[PDB]
Amino acid sequence: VPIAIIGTGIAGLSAAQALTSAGHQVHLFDKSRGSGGRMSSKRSDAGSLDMGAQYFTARDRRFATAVKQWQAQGHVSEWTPLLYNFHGGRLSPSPDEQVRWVGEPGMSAITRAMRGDLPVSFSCRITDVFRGEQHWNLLDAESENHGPFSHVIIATPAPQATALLAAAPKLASVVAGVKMDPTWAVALAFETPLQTPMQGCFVQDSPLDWLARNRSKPGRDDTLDSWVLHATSQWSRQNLDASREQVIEHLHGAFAELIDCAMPAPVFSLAHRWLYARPAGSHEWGALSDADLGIYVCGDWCLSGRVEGAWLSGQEAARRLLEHLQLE
Amino acid sequence: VPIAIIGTGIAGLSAAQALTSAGHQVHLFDKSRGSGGRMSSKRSDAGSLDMGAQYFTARDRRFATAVKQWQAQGHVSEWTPLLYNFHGGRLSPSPDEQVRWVGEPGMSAITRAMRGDLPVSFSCRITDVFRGEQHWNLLDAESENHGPFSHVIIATPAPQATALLAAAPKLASVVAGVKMDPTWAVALAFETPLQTPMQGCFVQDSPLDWLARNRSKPGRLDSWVLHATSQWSRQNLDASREQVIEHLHGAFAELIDCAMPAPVFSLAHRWLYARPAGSHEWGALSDADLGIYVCGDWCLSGRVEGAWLSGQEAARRLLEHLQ
Ligand SMILES: Cc1cc2nc3c(=O)[nH]c(=O)nc-3n(C[C@H](O)[C@H](O)[C@H](O)COP(=O)(O)OP(=O)(O)OC[C@H]3O[C@@H](n4cnc5c(N)ncnc54)[C@H](O)[C@@H]3O)c2cc1C
Ligand SMILES: Cc1cc2nc3c(=O)[nH]c(=O)nc-3n(C[C@H](O)[C@H](O)[C@H](O)COP(=O)(O)OP(=O)(O)OC[C@H]3O[C@@H](n4cnc5c(N)ncnc54)[C@H](O)[C@@H]3O)c2cc1C
Ligand SMILES: NC(=O)c1ccc[n+]([C@@H]2O[C@H](COP(=O)([O-])OP(=O)(O)OC[C@H]3O[C@@H](n4cnc5c(N)ncnc54)[C@H](O)[C@@H]3O)[C@@H](O)[C@H]2O)c1
Repeated sequence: VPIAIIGTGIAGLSAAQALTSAGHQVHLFDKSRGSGGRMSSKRSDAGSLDMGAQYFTARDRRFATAVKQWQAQGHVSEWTPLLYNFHGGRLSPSPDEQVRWVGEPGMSAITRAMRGDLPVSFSCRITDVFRGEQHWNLLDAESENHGPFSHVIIATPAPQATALLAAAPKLASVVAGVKMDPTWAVALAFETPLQTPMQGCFVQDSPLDWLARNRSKPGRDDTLDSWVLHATSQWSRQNLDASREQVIEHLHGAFAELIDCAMPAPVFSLAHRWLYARPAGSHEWGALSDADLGIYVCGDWCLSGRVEGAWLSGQEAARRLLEHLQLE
Repeated sequence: VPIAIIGTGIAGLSAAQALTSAGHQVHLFDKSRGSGGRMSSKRSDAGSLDMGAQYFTARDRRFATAVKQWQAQGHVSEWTPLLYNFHGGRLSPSPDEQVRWVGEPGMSAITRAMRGDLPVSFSCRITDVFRGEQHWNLLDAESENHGPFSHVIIATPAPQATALLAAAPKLASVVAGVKMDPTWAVALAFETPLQTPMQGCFVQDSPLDWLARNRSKPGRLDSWVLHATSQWSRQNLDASREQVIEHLHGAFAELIDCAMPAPVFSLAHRWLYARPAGSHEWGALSDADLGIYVCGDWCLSGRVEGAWLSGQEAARRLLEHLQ
């Protein structure tokens, strides 16, 4: 009887890896058509786009060790863009010297490799998690039952987890208090490359706080010069219900204010709203659990709100489950 | 810019009635193909079956007037069944002078009439509720946006409300604490009427705690609706429909006091969040400054009356705040 994992972002897949390494079968669920969550890459008319996390850093040694394995396997590489800063309405080079990692050929490659051939049900939105006398069961949005499962790991943003925790109301109440902040992201592509050496920019005093040039990322070689623009959470909140076209227009404007070359009209534009982009604050929980009941909860919001945090959180959920088994 | 109401059970529709009576536009949402929620009737080979709420009492003077209005409209009538008890393993009559009401021709008639031609989006599961600087917005399970809305009323079972309250995490945490119990229901119909005078029964010491005979209701094959206890329903929460029918049919066959042949049709329905485990005294929950309101039976007594009163209270708080 396998363990159900709801969510195939890096937290859920990190838990899946740990459990399967320890000799336990899992079954993965995601409402999306594929895995990766906020690390996903989007195929588009302008090539593959990373519209969520663009890169990540690694400080914790356990996570850094995993990243170096992924690198050896060809799924991640360092990204060292020629960076600029825009502050006080002025553009300047930024000798930032920080190691940043990017999935290759796209950010989604990391989680795709973690998932491997583990059993998975995509386009399967779980709406209820409930237990009988012996086993756990999942109900999906089409009213189909899934189970039996021996345990459940919920690996979703906290607001999306609360509805799945009716069986564990003390946990549900904790999870319901975890605030996550929104982000609007925009992608623009140009038929000919912009005539600038800029490959990324940190932005202040602007609707934007970050932008990146996709062709500068390792293994990227799309004919179209695509750029991904990230709005601040404050701007995104203020504009949370703006239309996609207005968001595109405004962040395009912010980009045009800082750029150091001519910018023709884009041939493609996309906006994406992440309602629950990152946690508003940090925790040191690692995971949340009711091991006696058999329910575990994980995600970036259990720790630092970054890819590293999500991965560590999944490791911790799995560790607790495995410890409980070993003890039983 | 209208008010969004998520949930078209009697709580949501009660809120809708109060708001539209006061001249405010609404838009209704439900994940189901129709309205009524836990009062809904199931169409079947034996006529409309009330698989959910079976009858209701009207004690509160305001609700009683509403019930009298519905009666005037031909949507409800008094139900005066010959009631029994199954106690100590024996069936005996249990008379009482309690007035009970039923929708006619089915329990669903009440909410259908409340809904009328109000704007509604069915097969529309709301997954997210969020606000900009001036308006509310809804996202559904197909990733389609809905809005702008001036306010939002959530009118769902409490565990289903928690996901819709991210914008109001203090309310979400309260709502997350509300326990609701499950109920399995089974319907059986017989080609010839069972030779018993019983028309309903309160049942003890059984998987069942209630059974009712539909042809005994005003305006309605001899079909019977069986309701399992919350304990039994919990113990069997992940049983198949076929297993539940088999087991609850067996339980009915154990208590009946006349010959009972094989039924010509059977149906089962699992209500995961059938009723609140306990009582509450909230009336409604709200953050009026934010513009979000929450209602449902679980805000009061866990009965039709409680749902109706809760919707009225949510609407009243909204209307009071508009000022
Ligand atoms: C715009 C943006 C920029 C970012 N930049 C950075 C950065 O520079 N550095 C960094 O370290 N991090 C960054 N992040 C954060 C990083 O993306 C996240 O911390 C991490 O990816 C979260 O992983 P997770 O597994 O916890 O959740 P997610 O990736 O959100 O995975 C949750 C999964 O659960 C699924 N799901 C949800 N509800 C259900 C349901 N009911 N049924 C089935 N499936 C469900 C979802 O579809 C999703 O696939 C960024 C995020 C965003 C959005
Ligand atoms: C088996 C059973 C027997 C009962 N018997 C009796 C009785 O004899 N007497 C009595 O007084 N009461 C009885 N009740 C209780 C009565 O049915 C309820 O108190 C009442 O109908 C609840 O109304 P409500 O509007 O609060 O919720 P509901 O009727 O549950 O309506 C909620 C609505 O919200 C919708 N919804 C939920 N989530 C979403 C979403 N995310 N997006 C869109 N729509 C959504 C649902 O589809 C549903 O239509 C019984 C209930 C059950 C289950
Ligand atoms: N199936 C479910 O899970 C569920 C969910 C929500 C509400 N409800 C029902 O709401 C119903 C209505 O409660 P109410 O107070 O409005 O109506 P009511 O006064 O008819 O019923 C209340 C309770 O009183 C008892 N009772 C009343 N008359 C009786 C008699 N003649 N013999 C034996 N017992 C008798 C029963 O135990 C009954 O459950 C309850 O009966 C309850 O079953 C059921």
